[PDB]
Amino acid sequence: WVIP
Amino acid sequence: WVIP
Amino acid sequence: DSCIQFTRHASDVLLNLNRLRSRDILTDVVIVVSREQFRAHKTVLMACSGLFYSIFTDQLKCNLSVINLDPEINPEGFCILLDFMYTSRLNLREGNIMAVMATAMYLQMEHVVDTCRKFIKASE
Amino acid sequence: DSCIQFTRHASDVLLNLNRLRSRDILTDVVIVVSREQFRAHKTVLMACSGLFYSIFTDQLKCNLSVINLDPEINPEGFCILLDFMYTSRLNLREGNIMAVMATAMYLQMEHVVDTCRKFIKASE
Ligand SMILES: O=C1Cc2cc(Nc3ncnc(Cl)c3Cl)ccc2N1
Ligand SMILES: O=C1Cc2cc(Nc3ncnc(Cl)c3Cl)ccc2N1
Ligand SMILES: [Cl-]
Ligand SMILES: [Cl-]
Repeated sequence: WVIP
Repeated sequence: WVIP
Repeated sequence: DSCIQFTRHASDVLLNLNRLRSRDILTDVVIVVSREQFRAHKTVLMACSGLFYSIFTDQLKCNLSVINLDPEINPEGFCILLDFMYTSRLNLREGNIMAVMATAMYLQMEHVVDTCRKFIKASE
Repeated sequence: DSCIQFTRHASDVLLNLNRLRSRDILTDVVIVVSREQFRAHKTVLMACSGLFYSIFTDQLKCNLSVINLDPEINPEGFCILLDFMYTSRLNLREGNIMAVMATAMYLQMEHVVDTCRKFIKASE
């Protein structure tokens, strides 16, 4: 999971 | 395009 | 093999599937979550959810145009997860995390369940 | 927004759509290319091809279970492009590049046409  |  | 790979292809396909969903093109099922209705493509639901994969591979349920979810399922939690299926983006907030995690457990979306567990653990 | 994004989600969806195609699950169209037949999902074809997008948004053609391609279309070129649609991997070789490029032009798959043009230019 990432900060887009 | 890339070499996978 | 000796194939070449187009990096953005999967993301471009998903973007177009979401555009077809927004315009209600070739949607073949309505998911009923208490008073709320959500139109979708059976193939995308199966590709994202262990529960939908089981439902639509069943010889009788594969032909249903309406699927009713368990009454304990929260429509907002479902809406957030449906948006995630079609975009890869999860709108996870303090006010919805419990409903999102319970819906992801029911839908069998293990990566969503995993991040909800981690976000909850950090707040404890 | 304040969404989080699962990096491998689009690739995982495409992988599962290809698994449904291999097992012939919820395929809703057969593409006829001279003597050869290819089963597929209309939504994936539309998501990958400008030609299929135009065909399946047409009020009469959207309901057809069989689509016949132009007789000049090479079945192997089509097979390679169908595999690309479902995997992001293109099996481009000296012996098939001309058929693949002509099929991609017909199907309106601009990124494939682009790499075929570049690979041909390098060999000149
Ligand atoms: O957490 C998850 C996400 C998910 C998706 C699916 N889907 C598929 N799996 C295998 N082959 C096929 Cl053909 C599909 Cl469609 C099944 C289980 C789970 N669990
Ligand atoms: O080279 C290409 C690949 C391609 C795909 C599509 N597909 C879609 N485009 C816009 N909205 C939707 Cl809903 C879809 Cl399905 C249309 C044109 C082209 N051209
Ligand atoms: Cl997931
Ligand atoms: Cl393309």
